[PDB]
Amino acid sequence: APRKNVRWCTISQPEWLKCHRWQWRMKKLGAPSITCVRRASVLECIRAITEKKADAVTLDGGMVFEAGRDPYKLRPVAAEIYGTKESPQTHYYAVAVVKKGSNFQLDQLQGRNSCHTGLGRSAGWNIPMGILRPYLSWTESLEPLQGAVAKFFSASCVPCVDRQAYPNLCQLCKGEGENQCACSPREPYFGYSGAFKCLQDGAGDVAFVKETTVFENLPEKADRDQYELLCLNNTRAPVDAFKECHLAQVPSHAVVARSVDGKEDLIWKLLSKAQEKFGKNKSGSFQLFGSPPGQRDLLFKDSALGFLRIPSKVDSALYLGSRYLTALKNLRETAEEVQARRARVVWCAVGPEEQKKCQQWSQQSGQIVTCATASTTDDCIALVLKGEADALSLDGGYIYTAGKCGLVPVLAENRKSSKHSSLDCVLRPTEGYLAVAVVKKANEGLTWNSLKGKKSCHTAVDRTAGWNIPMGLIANQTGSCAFDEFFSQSCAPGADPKSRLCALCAGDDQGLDKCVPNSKEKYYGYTGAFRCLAEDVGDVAFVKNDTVWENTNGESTADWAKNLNREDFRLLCLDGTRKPVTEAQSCHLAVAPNHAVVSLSERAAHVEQVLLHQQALFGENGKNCPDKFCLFKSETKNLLFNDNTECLAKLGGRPTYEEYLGTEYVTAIANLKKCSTSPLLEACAFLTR
Ligand SMILES: [Fe+3]
Ligand SMILES: [Fe+3]
Repeated sequence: APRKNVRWCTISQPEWLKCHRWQWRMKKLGAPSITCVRRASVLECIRAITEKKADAVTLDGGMVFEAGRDPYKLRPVAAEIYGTKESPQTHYYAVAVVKKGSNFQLDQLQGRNSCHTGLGRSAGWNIPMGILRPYLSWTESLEPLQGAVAKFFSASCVPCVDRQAYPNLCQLCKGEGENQCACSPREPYFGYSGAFKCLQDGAGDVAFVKETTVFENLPEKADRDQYELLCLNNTRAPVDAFKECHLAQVPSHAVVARSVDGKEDLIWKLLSKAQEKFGKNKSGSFQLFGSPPGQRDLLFKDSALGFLRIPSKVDSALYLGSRYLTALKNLRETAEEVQARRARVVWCAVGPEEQKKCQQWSQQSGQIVTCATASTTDDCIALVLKGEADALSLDGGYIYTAGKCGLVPVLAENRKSSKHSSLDCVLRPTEGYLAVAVVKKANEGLTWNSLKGKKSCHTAVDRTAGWNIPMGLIANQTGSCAFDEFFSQSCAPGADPKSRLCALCAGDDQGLDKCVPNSKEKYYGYTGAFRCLAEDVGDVAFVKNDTVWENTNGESTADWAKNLNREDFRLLCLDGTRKPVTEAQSCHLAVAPNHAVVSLSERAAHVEQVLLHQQALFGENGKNCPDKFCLFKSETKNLLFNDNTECLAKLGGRPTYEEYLGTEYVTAIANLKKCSTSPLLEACAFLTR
């Protein structure tokens, strides 16, 4: 079928020859047929793929980044595994190898001859330029990195550069005629082994490659001895010392496919079969990870142990990692364009309504705070990881997911409290909020023991009050992991839209975006889920004490709420009792930990300082609060923060997400998550690999 086979993109004749040799041994094994597409440059394949002319190609990390940028939107589906069968690695090292006997060090490359694997490649270009930036004397306001580099080295061979604009950089290249500097193996000194040969042939003084390049080209140690590495501290060392003498560690190459309609599973079915039949140390007629004499790294890096399947949620940015992603980014942006990015705090807004409140806050703040937006909290978390956003306030259940991804609590949302009216809000200890089950008095006979079969309203899936606590307790008493099988129907924003957990959700004013986990969905959040109950859409709602009081007896003023009486409602206790909504202290399901602001540990220090100041202006008793703008007031819609919040308190020290949530709650969620797999959670385990 037009999708029952994978078309592989090749950028050279031998690669094409290898591909056909691969396609041949494949059918004999009966697997998704392999079609081979011919091309002449890496770009051509990237473009070819996104244009549905091909489905797969293995790319270097720096090309993987470039492939994920909007025009193409490609994504890593499988990572090459290196190292050894007992000690595998999914990363490698960028080293600078030089002929033993020379004298120059890292800080003396000026005027030398250079050998690069290719332009935009991890080891051959990205890492070095990063390290060598201080000595380059480059001004983006005058010319591009290439210009600076062309004025640094006297001559080199950086395949792919423009021999017309920057001849200086294609001199040492050995390509024949038009092939000179070609961005493909059509150029001898192209790739890892090419740049190495560029050095071996004494054309250049340095070769920027990876740790294994030497051991792959020179087997007899006697030969190796003639070569050394350049260490960061400006000293040389033997090539087997790369673990100590390296410029940087980078992520392995990856196979990339289309983001949408990419044949992922098909590509992976083939690779997993291919590696199991013709992998390392495996059958020796045809080697998947080997190229004929004089040929190298055809299709896949030579001597790779195999592949690793990449989870659906990790895209190019995530796959590369914060460290590498930052480095690459610093290469494409201005020096101040980056300083600006660091001086400001980028808030992540979830939905159109929160986005609007944020754009407002941004204006009032003076542009110190800026905004980024996502349709879901999970997406905002990913944005913070990629460095697109700095922070946001998360419910306890989300702090577990953000925690499982390395984000940390910074300040906690402090609701005005009766107790401890002794201290000031910013240093006042946090007192959780009570999660409760509310029902309508009229709903006779409905107690905790009779929730089975009823209809339910939940703030959203994965949140404390509306999900973790209720479903946690229901799972323990039910034994089963089937929650969508407990209630006949419900509204739990975030669940499968085609599921019955979304069968009672509204969507926006036009019935659109039904079940979407953001304020656009009528029955989302504390207030949304309460309204779901009030309107008789569900038999029970799972919210917190505060919600009942804030939207009854005319405290909301919103149509559905203005005429609601708190005496019309009751709370379901765990002892099978119903109680007036004034009996919360004795009739709650659990006391949850306050919502809090998270961020990357390396950014936390900054975010906090900016926040404590912001809140001094638009917080409860801020300079311009009533009059110009109030941070914790969103007209009962709880946008960005809860409306009943007085301030954001210091967490006293630097608790981890586990410390903040409490052991009790953490395991509770943990055991419940054992019933379901969360894409972001999977993607995150992989982030630590
Ligand atoms: Fe590489
Ligand atoms: Fe909550």
